[PDB]
Amino acid sequence: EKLEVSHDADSLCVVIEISKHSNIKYELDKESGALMVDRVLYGAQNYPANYGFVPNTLGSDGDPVDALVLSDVAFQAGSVVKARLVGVLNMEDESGMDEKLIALPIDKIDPTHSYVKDIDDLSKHTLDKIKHFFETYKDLEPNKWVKVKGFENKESAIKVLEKAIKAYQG
Amino acid sequence: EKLEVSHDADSLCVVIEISKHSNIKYELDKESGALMVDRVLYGAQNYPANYGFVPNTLGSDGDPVDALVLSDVAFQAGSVVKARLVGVLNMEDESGMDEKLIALPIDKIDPTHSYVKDIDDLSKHTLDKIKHFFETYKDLEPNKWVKVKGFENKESAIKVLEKAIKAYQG
Amino acid sequence: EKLEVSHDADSLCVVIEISKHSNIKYELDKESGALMVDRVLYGAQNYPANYGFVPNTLGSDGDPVDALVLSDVAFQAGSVVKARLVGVLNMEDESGMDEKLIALPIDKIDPTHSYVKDIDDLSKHTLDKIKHFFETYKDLEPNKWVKVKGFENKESAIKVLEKAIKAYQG
Amino acid sequence: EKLEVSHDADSLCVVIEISKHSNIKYELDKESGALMVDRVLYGAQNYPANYGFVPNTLGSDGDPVDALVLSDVAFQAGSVVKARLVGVLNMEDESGMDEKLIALPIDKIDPTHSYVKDIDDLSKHTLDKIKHFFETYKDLEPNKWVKVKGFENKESAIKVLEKAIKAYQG
Amino acid sequence: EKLEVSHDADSLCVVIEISKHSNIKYELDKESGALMVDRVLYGAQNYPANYGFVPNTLGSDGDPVDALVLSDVAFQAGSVVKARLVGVLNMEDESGMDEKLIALPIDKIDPTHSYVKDIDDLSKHTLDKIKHFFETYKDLEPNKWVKVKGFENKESAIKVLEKAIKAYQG
Amino acid sequence: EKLEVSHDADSLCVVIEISKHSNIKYELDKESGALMVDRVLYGAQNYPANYGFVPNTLGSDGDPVDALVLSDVAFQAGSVVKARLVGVLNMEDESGMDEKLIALPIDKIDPTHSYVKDIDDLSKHTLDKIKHFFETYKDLEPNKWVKVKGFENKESAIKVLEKAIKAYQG
Repeated sequence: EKLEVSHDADSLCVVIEISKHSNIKYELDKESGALMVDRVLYGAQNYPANYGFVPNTLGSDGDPVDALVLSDVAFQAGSVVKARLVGVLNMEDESGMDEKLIALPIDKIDPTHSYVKDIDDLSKHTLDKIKHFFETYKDLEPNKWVKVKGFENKESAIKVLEKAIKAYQG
Repeated sequence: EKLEVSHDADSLCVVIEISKHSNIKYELDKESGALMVDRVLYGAQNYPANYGFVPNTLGSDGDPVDALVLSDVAFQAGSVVKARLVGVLNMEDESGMDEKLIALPIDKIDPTHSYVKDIDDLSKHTLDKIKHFFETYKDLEPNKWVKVKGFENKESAIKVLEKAIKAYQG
Repeated sequence: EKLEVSHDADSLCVVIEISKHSNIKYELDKESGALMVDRVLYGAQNYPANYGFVPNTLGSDGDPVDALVLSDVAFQAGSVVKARLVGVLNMEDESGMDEKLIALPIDKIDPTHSYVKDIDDLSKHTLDKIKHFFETYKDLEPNKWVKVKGFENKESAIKVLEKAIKAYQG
Repeated sequence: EKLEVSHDADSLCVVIEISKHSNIKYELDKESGALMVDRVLYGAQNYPANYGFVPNTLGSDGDPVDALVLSDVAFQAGSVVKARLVGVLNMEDESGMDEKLIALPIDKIDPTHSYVKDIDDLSKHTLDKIKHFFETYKDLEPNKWVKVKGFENKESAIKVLEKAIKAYQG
Repeated sequence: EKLEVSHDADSLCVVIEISKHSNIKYELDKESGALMVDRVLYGAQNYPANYGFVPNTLGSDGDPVDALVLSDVAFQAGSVVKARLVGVLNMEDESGMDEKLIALPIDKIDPTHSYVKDIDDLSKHTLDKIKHFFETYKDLEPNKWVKVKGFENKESAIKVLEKAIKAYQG
Repeated sequence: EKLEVSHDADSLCVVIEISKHSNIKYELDKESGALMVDRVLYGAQNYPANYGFVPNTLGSDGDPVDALVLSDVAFQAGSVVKARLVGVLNMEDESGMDEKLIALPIDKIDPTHSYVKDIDDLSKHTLDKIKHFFETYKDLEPNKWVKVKGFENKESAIKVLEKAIKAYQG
């Protein structure tokens, strides 16, 4: 399946593994292309946005860099969406430092938030909800935890992405 | 509207103001009978059960004692359901000590959890989810907070209810 | 609340107590106007249509004559809808002979099935689903049962309605 | 039921008759307090926001002034929400000139769009969707039509509201 | 993935890319088999039916002939459904003449509309909704438009299909 | 796609073809990996749990042994979930004797029912609903029927699974 990849920070594709408002976390097994049921959120929570990963990249944890795709609608898990970066969320968990790219679907797809140029263009409310979600969505999971540092603009996200792309190429 | 009340701990009625899986907290204005939109949860959360109150009772905060109605389905806000007590959840918030009765719809209505005789019959998972919800659903709300103490069996809940009924009668 | 009633067989109003696709059966307490949670279907079923009753009428069981409002959408329980009769479903349960009027919302409201003039205009599939639902939705409920006889055209339904209206007037 | 009214442009209450994403248009019969099913949208559409009316006011068409309550969530029809004005949408239909207030729930309820101070703060996308909805949601309804003029800021909306309040008082 | 194709006008398979009531338009990348997020409807609309394409065919626009699968339920995007033709919808857009086959799932799958033998058997309401959807679902999309001509019976649809099958074979 | 299989009775994987509460029965075509729409339930019913099959096994009917995955949430059709056995449901249909494994997702995925060690740990209500579903979900389907025998503990299910695994290996 996965063989297409576009890596432009303003036209990079994200593979949705989790849909917005969903409490079921899926994970794609690149070899089988099979959508795996990784887990069901322990608490009365649900993802604040569409969750996925950028293919052909290597993040800090050995897996392709993760990315959250913000929008009013929830994309189907297993679907792919061309998006653009606007920032990045830095946090720390039991495994180590974790980086999560903040993206929005490209305008030719969905222009509801075309006005969002950088991380600071997203409303305060949304950022707090997302940050609070990650800071607590693993509270009830034994020997698991998260400590959110904060967000960083688009320029910072591009570097995370580019570094993740090179790591996969060598 | 509200004029019917049954107060038996095994056949008391609860007025649903919030449906399960909903992130919108409603509140009934007894005088108008109008379903009021109290607030939309700040975080990416949703109620772990149906939320309502027992009419003709007076809780610690001056309002009718609150009660959570557990079940697999979500009841419509504004609807009334005959339930039975199985326990009570004790917590503390910015306003003071808060008590929330834990109930289940009576069997002639829905017998999915008829096997649940006491608080300890509910699975550990469910109790942790409910407790975690209340312990965090007000994190992002300025000058608001909650500090959950724990659960107490049915015998303890009956006393809370009976005390709440007498307080309203005098 | 309830004080408005229109009784024309082609413009009679139905008070929705159950929405289509819902497994939760509500019942309106005319005195309180409170939407009561009567029960949650024991089996893996859901109503094949919107369920309600015609106000100011007296059916065979002492309660206002029941009526099913067919349409593609599900109406909110507690809402009222002006409909027109097209037939009636005759069945027998533990309480006795039961009659359920088959109606459709008036065209100025929803004209999706304006072509349905009589019971025989509804597709075979829909009629079997509705009949099968009632014939089994009470299988798991102790000491409760249903034995569906069949459907009868519009002319037959009008007589059921008119008889139900007179019974309430005297 | 309806007896409470707050009329401050920044704390006025709206009675929701239609929930966001719903294709079923409800209408409240003030006398009965009964939620009436006015109609089901003829086309493959759904309201771009929560639709309701401000009580104790008299709009251009003889009924209480209408108002759209924008938010990410859909409020239950029949519920009441304290909101604040940010603008107004002017249009023309078969009945005459129609005015629809554009509002947002007050922050103590839902602060997702607290940053929206005036009509021009809402994204272009949202305004076009709302305008396009009204400009076409009545295309298939015989002898019915709409011709949207445009939006007007908050200062303009306040005057519409205040004029609607006085009209009801005399 | 795609290697199975049945081409009988009464047993041809359609690959669902869009589910009924959905506002998210997906598109399958035959090479990757990856479900692509093509776009989110600009207006407050949603598809009047399941949308997909017939594999191993070549339509007027160079892509496999499109087909709408009508039914009461919404099929999951990426799923395949054996259907039968009943007509075809002719329209014109910025790209040129567009043809969209009107189909229904075969009876051994879903017999709700088995009575529909030809395009004229579908209710007027449904046809107008579908036609109105296409005539306006691209209004807000810059440099894009649609001008619906009308529907044509089953005999006409078979010719469109057969012509689309031959075009792919040579 | 399908090439991964784990066969431990406490860590065996199930390929979800039907999600809980869904009335649409999907079936995976192992060769194409295409999710096929097998049928839409004739009656007003919906699956009491997630339905799927264990890959690399051969059941009594020539197809991989079937298994129901119980949980509070509905898994997406086409997704895979690691589960554990707790029992088996024996029934008879027009094709012959049918066996359906009763499983629960492994705890590292979803521990809501970790307390369920054997078939007898599941509530009576749930078992009756599941049994009643299968005993009637094919009533309206011509020349099709089911006659449920009953449930059998985990030890019995393991033998069914192991026998199904060997049958596929030779």
